[PDB]
Amino acid sequence: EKGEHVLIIYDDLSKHAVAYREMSLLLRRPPGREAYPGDVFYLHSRLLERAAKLSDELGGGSITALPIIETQAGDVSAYIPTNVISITDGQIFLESQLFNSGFRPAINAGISVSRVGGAAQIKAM
Amino acid sequence: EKGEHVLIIYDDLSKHAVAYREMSLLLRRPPGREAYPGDVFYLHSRLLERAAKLSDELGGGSITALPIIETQAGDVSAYIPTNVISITDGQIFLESQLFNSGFRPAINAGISVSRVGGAAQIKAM
Amino acid sequence: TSGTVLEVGDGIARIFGLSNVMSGELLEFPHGVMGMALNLEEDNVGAVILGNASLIKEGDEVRATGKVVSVPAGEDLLGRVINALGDPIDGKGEIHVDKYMPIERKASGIIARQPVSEPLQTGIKSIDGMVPIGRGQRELIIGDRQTGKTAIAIDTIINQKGQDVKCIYVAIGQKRSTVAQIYKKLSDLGCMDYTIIVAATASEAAPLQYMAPYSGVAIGEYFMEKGEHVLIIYDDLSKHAVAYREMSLLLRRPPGREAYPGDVFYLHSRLLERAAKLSDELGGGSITALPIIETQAGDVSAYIPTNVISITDGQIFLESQLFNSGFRPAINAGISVSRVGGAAQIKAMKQVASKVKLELAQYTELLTFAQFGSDLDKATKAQLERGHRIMEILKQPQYHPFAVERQVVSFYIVINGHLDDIEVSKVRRFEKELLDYLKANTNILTEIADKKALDKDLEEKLKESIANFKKSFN
Amino acid sequence: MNKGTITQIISAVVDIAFKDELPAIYNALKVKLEDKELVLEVEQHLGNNVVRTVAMDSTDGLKRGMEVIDTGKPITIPVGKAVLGRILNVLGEPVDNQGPLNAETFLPIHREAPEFDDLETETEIFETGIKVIDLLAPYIKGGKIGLFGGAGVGKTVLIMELINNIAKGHGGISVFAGVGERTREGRDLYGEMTESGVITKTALVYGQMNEPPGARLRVALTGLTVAENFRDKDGQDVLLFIDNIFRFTQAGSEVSALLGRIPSAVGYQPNLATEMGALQERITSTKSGSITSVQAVYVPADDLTDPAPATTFSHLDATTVLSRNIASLGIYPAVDPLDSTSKALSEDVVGKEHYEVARKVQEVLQRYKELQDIIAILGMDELSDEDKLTVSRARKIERFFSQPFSVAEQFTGMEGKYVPVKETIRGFREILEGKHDDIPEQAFLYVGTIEEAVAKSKDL
Amino acid sequence: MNKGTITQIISAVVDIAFKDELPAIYNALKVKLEDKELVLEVEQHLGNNVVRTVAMDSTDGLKRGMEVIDTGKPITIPVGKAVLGRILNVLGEPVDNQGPLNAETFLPIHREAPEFDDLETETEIFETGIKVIDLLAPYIKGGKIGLFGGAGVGKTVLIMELINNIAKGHGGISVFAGVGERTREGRDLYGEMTESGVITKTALVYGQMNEPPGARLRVALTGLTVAENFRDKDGQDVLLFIDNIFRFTQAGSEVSALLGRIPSAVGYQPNLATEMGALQERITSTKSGSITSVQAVYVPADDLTDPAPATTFSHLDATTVLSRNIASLGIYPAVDPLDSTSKALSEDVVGKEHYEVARKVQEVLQRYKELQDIIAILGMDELSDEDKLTVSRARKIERFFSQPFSVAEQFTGMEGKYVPVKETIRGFREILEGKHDDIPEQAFLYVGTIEEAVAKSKDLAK
Amino acid sequence: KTVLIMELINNIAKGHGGISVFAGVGERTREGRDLYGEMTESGVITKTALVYGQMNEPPGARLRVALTGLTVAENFRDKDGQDVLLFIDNIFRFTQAGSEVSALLGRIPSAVGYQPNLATEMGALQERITSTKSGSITSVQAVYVPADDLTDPA
Amino acid sequence: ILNNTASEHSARKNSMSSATDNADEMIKTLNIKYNRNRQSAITQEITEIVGGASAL
Ligand SMILES: Nc1ncnc2c1ncn2[C@@H]1O[C@H](COP(=O)(O)OP(=O)(O)OP(=O)(O)O)[C@@H](O)[C@H]1O
Ligand SMILES: Nc1ncnc2c1ncn2[C@@H]1O[C@H](COP(=O)(O)OP(=O)(O)O)[C@@H](O)[C@H]1O
Ligand SMILES: Nc1ncnc2c1ncn2[C@@H]1O[C@H](COP(=O)(O)OP(=O)(O)O)[C@@H](O)[C@H]1O
Ligand SMILES: [Mg+2]
Ligand SMILES: [Mg+2]
Ligand SMILES: [Mg+2]
Repeated sequence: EKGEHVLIIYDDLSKHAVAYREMSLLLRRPPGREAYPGDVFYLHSRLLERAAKLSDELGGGSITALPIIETQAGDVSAYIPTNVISITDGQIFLESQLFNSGFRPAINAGISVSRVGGAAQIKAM
Repeated sequence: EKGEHVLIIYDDLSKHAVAYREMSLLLRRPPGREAYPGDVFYLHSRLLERAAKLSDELGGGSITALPIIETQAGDVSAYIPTNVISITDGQIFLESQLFNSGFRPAINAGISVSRVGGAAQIKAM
Repeated sequence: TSGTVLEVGDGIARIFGLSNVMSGELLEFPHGVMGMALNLEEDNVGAVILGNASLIKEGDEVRATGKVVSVPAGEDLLGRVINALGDPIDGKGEIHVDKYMPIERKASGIIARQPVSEPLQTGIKSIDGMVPIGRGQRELIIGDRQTGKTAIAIDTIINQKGQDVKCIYVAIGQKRSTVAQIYKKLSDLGCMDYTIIVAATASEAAPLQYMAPYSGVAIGEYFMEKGEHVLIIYDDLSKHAVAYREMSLLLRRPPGREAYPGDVFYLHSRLLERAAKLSDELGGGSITALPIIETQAGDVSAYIPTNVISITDGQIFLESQLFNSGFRPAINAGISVSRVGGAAQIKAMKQVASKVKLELAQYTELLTFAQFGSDLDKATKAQLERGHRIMEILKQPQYHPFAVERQVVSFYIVINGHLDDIEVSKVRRFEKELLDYLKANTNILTEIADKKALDKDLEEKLKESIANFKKSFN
Repeated sequence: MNKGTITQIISAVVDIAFKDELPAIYNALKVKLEDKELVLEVEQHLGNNVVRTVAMDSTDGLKRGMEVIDTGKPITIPVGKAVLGRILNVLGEPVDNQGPLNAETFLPIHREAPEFDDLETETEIFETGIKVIDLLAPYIKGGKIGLFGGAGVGKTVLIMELINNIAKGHGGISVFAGVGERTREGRDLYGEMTESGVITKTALVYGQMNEPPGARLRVALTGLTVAENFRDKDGQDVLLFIDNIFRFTQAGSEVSALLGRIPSAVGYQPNLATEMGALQERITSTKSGSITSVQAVYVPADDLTDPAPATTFSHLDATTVLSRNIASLGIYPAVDPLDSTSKALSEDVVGKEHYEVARKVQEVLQRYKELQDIIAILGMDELSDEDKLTVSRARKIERFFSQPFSVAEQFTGMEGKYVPVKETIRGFREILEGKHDDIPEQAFLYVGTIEEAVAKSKDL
Repeated sequence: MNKGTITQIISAVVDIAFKDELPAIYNALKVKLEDKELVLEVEQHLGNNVVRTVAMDSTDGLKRGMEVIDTGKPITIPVGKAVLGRILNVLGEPVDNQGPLNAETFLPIHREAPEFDDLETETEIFETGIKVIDLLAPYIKGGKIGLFGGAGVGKTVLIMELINNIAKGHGGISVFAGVGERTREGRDLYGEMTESGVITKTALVYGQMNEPPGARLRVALTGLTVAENFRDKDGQDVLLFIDNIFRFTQAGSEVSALLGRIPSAVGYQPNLATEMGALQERITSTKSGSITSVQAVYVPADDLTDPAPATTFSHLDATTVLSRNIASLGIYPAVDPLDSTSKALSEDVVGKEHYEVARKVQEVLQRYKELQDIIAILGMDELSDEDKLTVSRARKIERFFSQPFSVAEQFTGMEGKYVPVKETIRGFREILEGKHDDIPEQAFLYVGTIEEAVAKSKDLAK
Repeated sequence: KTVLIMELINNIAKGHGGISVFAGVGERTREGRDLYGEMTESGVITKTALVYGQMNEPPGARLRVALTGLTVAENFRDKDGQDVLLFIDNIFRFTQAGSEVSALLGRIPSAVGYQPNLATEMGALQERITSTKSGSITSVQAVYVPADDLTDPA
Repeated sequence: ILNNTASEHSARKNSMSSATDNADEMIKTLNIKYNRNRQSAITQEITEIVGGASAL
């Protein structure tokens, strides 16, 4: 709001979700898929949406967000991992098939995408 | 009843089941496999059975049934497909592998069966 | 005081009143049927019917007995067929009993037990050979449908004739065709004398199936506390679990992995803990358990198989691959283990049979790549011949266990290499005739049985007698 | 009569309230409608003198506060000779339009299983009078046989012969339980039963798919009760056919769902094991008689580990697998000799001769099925010299398993042929030994004894 | 003081109604059951002055409307030096006989974990002796170590070796905590402890399979409470061994159903994360002292995605995964060299050679695992000459990780060989560089040093 | 699939005449401004109406936003009678919003935890999006596929 | 050349025969792995549906 650039990091939203699951199931808000409540999308939707770049009229101050997700044996079809992927402006995939193979950081270019593209790059790059 | 021969086509029973599922689940009827009630087999049995040929004594007319059922990624073991197959006299299995290959209509002879068989064919055929 | 049924269905009942009733108290419904008081709620009492729930309905009176659910245990039971409740099934009159013992009873502590010493001999050459069992041990018999699981169980009961050991074969979720034929076989061979049979068959209600194994071990406790040795056989637990699952889901208890409730581990863990060998302080008695479990297509990494493997003191795997190939009992030595080890095994037995276990495991790996190298090493070719022969010796028929003395010689033959020149075809009869030769003539079998070790003299004495039989053979 | 009144209705299930006396579980109830009286079956007691029931017919018409009459006993069905060659409802009523039943004895559908001492403790081998079965898939008295079939592979023909062979061969009578039967295939069965003239030598009990889940559940027991009578009262062997046992299993879960029980593993009823056992423990061999049973089994997703066939396989004693490959080749009955297996195939049961024959027969048949890859593409010529003599035996063995059937007379024209075990053993024993090596393979097709096989070669 | 009455009972849970004052949560209640008294633990406040309590022992016998008295404090235990060399109950009672305890101080079970800034940052390893562990996943002093394994893949055996390597010949205090495992192992250990003479310095707590849910739940704490006392009061470095911590989290699910909580994934309790955190964060090295915890984790149905093993992963500095595939292949200890990782494996800590070699073997083994699909259906002959040499080396490296255990000497019939960290890195280097290409792969199983590997190859030739 | 819609607008709606209507139903708000930027520079903004109800908005918003954008398009085909292009992104989020609330409205969950009235709720909205005799609308509506699973109900 | 090509095809017979056998057994294990998950997928589905309804 003051007009400064920020870099927030959530480590990690996969655990954040489980906490919200605890709250809900104790409060007697009924379970859904993988026992998670109804609005576990909306949970992370409103959080991540909060990250943005404001117009020059309101300072031009940014707040970049790097959420983290913890997959189970490379299962991205799981409820939360898939939720978050669809919210963010791209993603970075890490596979142990590379990490163990001796390729660090173990990034899979195939699946990893950035929905901003070269817009957020220096011309030289 | 007037001794005429009829053809009826249900397009399709997979949509029909889902409509009955809605009613049951909103009436707070206990759910089963894939959230279907216990009397979903009973639902389709009393419909399909009602299509048959009467004797000469009762007119000699008939109602022939061509029910259709939608499979998801060739899932024939799903709750509605498996049980609707069990009811019917024969089955015509279509495959997209044949369809894309250029076969029209994309019918799989190997697995397709008609338990009536020769009885419903002229000598020539 | 007392009570009346206000609601019943699916083997579960709700009872009004019962002011001074306690948790797990035996109840008495009309028409002779009984139950166990389960859920002592504020306004009502829950009960699990231990019988046909059809005969009970709403309105019917219920009187609390005053005692916890208990099974009539005695020495009269020996040679009788019993149900879960303790009533006579066989039809050989009533059963006079000394003690009444509880089905549910916490197991002994740490210092209440001691390490096992004396072995329990199943009488099979493979089992007692390389995967020995001790009195107080818990050994699983795991395998697919029809791989000689029960066969090994009964053959153990047979061999306990003339070793002062009581036997309890509890049939959970079986068919009476099986149970009756077992009762007939045991009585004919004369092993039923010292054997009890508890029965909660597939027909009988799930709670009776749930109760059966606990009743079985409770009767086993009777002999242990006095200071005797017992054998108990749960056949099987994979049916027992499903029986308990039926109850839990009808009691509206939340389902877990494969719909089995959260305490399906505690179901079997607390049961098998009661099978052990007590210290000399408490009288040196023992309860030796042989539970059975039925895998679906050799899925040993299923929920219950892993539960049971993690509570037993080892296991015995039985493959249909070996069984159908014509090798019974179809025991897999490479996988099967016994955690007790050579603590409970004879010296003579350890001298001959100890070498085998690992050799068999390697033997199978040599067979797999024997396809490839059209020619192979000649030193390795000899091991295959040995392997073919030793395997034929490990194969034995049903209802015919061997004494330890007969097992010792059977191994000594092949491992020392006195059978190397003998052809593979007629290896089974070569063993039979040799023991018959030693029986009457040299009486070396009785020398081993009493001594229970092969010394400098007797080892060469054995080598002399076999050399005579070698010439005699035609 | 104890009478009550309806409280609430939800499709199949109906709750009923009584004032004075409350009916025991599995008791039959009756409500009067202008059309026909509806039979219900009480399952549990709820409270406030109320009980929940499952209808054996549709409930479209029932009002709340209707009169209901407690029979005070579990639904009873007529038994004996009055049932033979009649089509029976689940409630024991006739539906073949062949006048009323005049039965002089009535046994309830729900009853406890035979007790321990009553059971005959001896593995008495059962001969059907067919070569392929009696040799390779030997039946047992008081046994449960798996009939892996379906579709046009001559299943109903095999059943009709098995019924005819026990009726003629021994002093026996058969029963057929159409669990989830097609109304079309019901008429066509009754049709072909009278045609072949086996109608009299069997009892028919249909519970169509048309009927609600309560009906399909208990119809399996209706026929079992009829079979129970012929073993209990009369001192004779029985043959109880069930088709399909999975439609009994699935009816159970459908009911369990409606009653609102918590579903167990894979969405089947929690009482899958007991409800299965309650039926299968009833089918056994007493000292007085024996009920043998041939049950057809559906296997969902071609999965054997699935609880429905898995819990069924617990009770099964032997299995008979019909192959379309053998049916297309023109060998009847089909009966795959490798897939089909039995408990009874052992020296202890049948004998040393019978055993070693069956083994050698299967090993040679297996060796032919191995070399089926070569002969199909290349040919009999393009093959090893040593195996061709064993292949020439194998082809004759497979064709010798073909058998003229008495039921087929109407179609094929050829007279039937019953064959005892000792006649088959000798026949097969000679072939593999190599006495009838000079006899062509075409002579073996649709012939009885080996005596007739050599006789047909000269005829040709 | 504060006496109440039992309203209703439900298996392992009992509901009690107090007239006047109501006990705080985690308070210890006592009921005078036939002969011996039973201890209960209050959990929830329902209403109408009623509280829901979980029992610490069998509830069989309890009638409705029985008297029950509040202690006031939580379940407090004898804590300090008095407990050493004696096996304790869940309640803190001695079950070894040999007189009553010489308890001076007491301390409650339920107490909050060390806050941030009370913690200390220490990153020094210690050689276990085991080759696969010392190289790839080296354990950290004052760290939380994890041993994941399915049913019967040698995770209890591994513990028994680690206590034998670490706690045997070292001056520090030890603690063992039996949680819902075999009571046989209890007697087996207690005997092997006394006869070895380690019993003196170490303290034992036990709540095994036979014990009801409430017991198996809280035993995990009492032993930890004892271990806490030594790092706090005495200010001495202590070792904590638990087998099996899963059985604690398991017990939760059995109780949770009765407490009326809505079940989560796979019918577990919905508070799985916090219930475990409230324990696991308490097991940590502070400034005052230092605890090196080595706890075993049972994996049900070999399913690591199961939420009980899944969540535990995020409480560990080093983790050693045991695979059934490895055990079945006939290799012990059955340690997966790729799935097992440690935080300490970094140039910072272990140096250059240690790190360089550790990553190299991982790269080789990874490649072997990649090609293992193709080899299975075709064979070794098809893959290229470049791959051929890496596969042959991998199979040797894989089999070299196996070594005989001192605990499993009676089993294997071989002298268990402790290998120091410096001689392991030497070995895997020589094998990697291809200076042992001439040696067969069947000369690496159950060896130890590389010097002994070649000795086995010469032993063959004879 | 979002980029594809953007191109279809760039190709069709820019070149051809007639009005259009974009409906931002529960997708990224970033993308909203990115469109609005391209719209005004291209000069298409004048010939189009934008309705929005993005991720950040609660369930009720994301639910009924589709109906707002639809009702705008309904008017243009009937009342005005001009050619209409209705772009929606994403029509899954309509269903999703339904599922969130469904649980708390006392609905028993159906297959793979959706609302039991999935087909009718969707059918009520989809049947409404159509061309008629009085005028035609060209509906281009992107559909999310949970975890690339086409067997998923939505 | 005749011997070499005769040998070639005789060698190819061996490699492909074992390849087929390896594939056959790989298919078996995978079919069991599939049905393992099939069963789990059905169980879990119902658990969530029942768990959601019962909570209400
Ligand atoms: N050691 C053996 N030698 C020869 N035959 C055997 C042996 N053990 C078992 N059999 C035969 O195998 C058959 C099945 O054995 P058994 O019933 O013990 O296995 P099971 O796994 O208990 O069977 P089920 O799971 O059906 O109860 C029996 O008919 C028996 O005759
Ligand atoms: N390090 C080892 N060396 C040799 N054999 C072992 C080893 N670890 C385990 N085993 C074998 O596997 C069995 C399982 O050991 P255990 O520690 O009980 O596993 P778990 O605790 O996972 O059930 C042992 O009885 C033994 O036969
Ligand atoms: N026409 C295209 N050409 C090149 N890359 C594209 C194109 N369309 C999409 N992409 C890639 O995909 C990403 C945008 O996908 P998006 O439209 O957000 O799909 P979704 O709506 O399914 O998330 C970009 O980062 C870009 O790399
Ligand atoms: Mg058995
Ligand atoms: Mg262990
Ligand atoms: Mg998009």
